[PDB]
Amino acid sequence: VVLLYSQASWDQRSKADALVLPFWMKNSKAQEAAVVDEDYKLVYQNALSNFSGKKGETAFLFGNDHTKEQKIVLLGLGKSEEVSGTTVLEAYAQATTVLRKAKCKTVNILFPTISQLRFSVEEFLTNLAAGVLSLNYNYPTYHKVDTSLPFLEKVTVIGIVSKVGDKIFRKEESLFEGVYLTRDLVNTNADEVTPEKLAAVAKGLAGEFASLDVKILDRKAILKEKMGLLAAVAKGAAVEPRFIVLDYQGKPKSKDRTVLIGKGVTFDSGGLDLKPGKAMITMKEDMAGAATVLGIFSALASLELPINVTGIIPATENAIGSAAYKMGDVYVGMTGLSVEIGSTDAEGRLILADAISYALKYCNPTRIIDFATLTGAMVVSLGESVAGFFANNDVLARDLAEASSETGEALWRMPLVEKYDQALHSDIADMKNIGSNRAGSITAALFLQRFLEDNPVAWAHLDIAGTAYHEKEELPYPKYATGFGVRCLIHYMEKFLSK
Ligand SMILES: CC(C)C[C@H](N)C(=O)O
Ligand SMILES: [Cl-]
Ligand SMILES: [Cl-]
Ligand code: NA
Ligand code: NA
Ligand code: NA
Ligand code: NA
Ligand SMILES: [Zn+2]
Ligand SMILES: [Zn+2]
Repeated sequence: VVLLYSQASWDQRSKADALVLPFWMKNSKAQEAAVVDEDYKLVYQNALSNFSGKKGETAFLFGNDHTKEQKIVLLGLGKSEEVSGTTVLEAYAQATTVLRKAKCKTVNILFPTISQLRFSVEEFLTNLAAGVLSLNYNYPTYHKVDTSLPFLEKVTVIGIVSKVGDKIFRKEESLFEGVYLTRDLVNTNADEVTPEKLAAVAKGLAGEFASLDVKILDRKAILKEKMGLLAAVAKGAAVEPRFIVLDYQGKPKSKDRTVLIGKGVTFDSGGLDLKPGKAMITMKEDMAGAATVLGIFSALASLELPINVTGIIPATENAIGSAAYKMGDVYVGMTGLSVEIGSTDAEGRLILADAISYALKYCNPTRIIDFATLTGAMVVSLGESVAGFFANNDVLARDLAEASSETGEALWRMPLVEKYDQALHSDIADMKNIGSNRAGSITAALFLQRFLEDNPVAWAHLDIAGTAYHEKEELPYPKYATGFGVRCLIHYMEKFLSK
């Protein structure tokens, strides 16, 4: 688990497989960002003609008898006056991939000189650490013979004092243990990550942390609470649903309580409104909202933030079969709101609705933040690298946007358009579960908002349908499950709730 170390002296550093040298780009030419031993400079002179120091650019070369490390990566950081946290995070993520592909296990990273820049050492180190940790991850693999890329085992940052660097490193490492859990849960087979498995994961977290308690509802208990929207989605499933409540009481004397809700559809066939095969292929990802809540709670308990947080995960497959809930029928949530089914493939908002009602009935929330791979319309709206979110509270939205900016997990607020609430109109129910216009992400958000039933709680909804899972690898995330949102929300809670 411990990966990153600080080392003050360049001269007293230990041998490592690789050395990462930082460069700026100055007038389209590579420019050393730190003081480099002139013997090392001669070694990579050959490589400078095709390396200009553009951000994330790398050049790989071998050392010689005059260098300690026998592999050398030149890493571009871009223009020095334009250096940013996302630039640093993405550059060291890129270097991590290069190092691992070169089969390196130990790395020395020379820290640049940034004293002349308004960019702080703390911010640089935080993003260096996050970029390395993000791409030092392996998604699960099942090959008959293990084929996975080797991990980096030790990464030493040269030129910083242990006091400043190590506190940052250990914090990011504990946070990324939660990120990795999220990624593992999303990546793993849907036949393995069932609703029961999600409950077992939550029970294991509660077992591990004295600060965490858990409550698990099976199908019978879901029906006893009258959560008929979750029960309807689960009706046809061949595995039993679960409703999972995690409680972290880090500030028992405060009434301030954050409720996190994660959509846990462990496989989404679409139901009777069956998805086309090519649309169904990745649908083990449809529980990424739930996995995000679990990963946040892992980091929350490890970091021991002094705040109160409750996690709520409705979990079920959305199956097709003889007992599947019906197109055109009306189902009723636990407070009596009725929902006419326009599409069984709009099932996530149903189970979130009962979870929201549950939160308001039992958890006295100050704010509710939900996470869901909710709509295809969101991927059309904002693509795979920016997640849209909705919020009924401008402070909450501004805070989440600031946390997004500072962690590099890109969010973009979208509007809760009042004119589109009528798009959910039903003649026979409080609402339909799909809107009559084309703005599917907005009407899905407006649907969730109904379940606040005019309670004044602050609420934000993150539609991670695009960012949760990448079929094409894109910085700063691995291929497939990204873990998007875990880092952003831990930073939000630490910065805006815990002080
Ligand atoms: C026009 C499209 C929505 C058609 C789709 N196959 C459906 O009937 O649900
Ligand atoms: Cl169809
Ligand atoms: Cl708030
Ligand atoms: Na680990
Ligand atoms: Na516990
Ligand atoms: Na359809
Ligand atoms: Na995606
Ligand atoms: Zn669906
Ligand atoms: Zn779904």
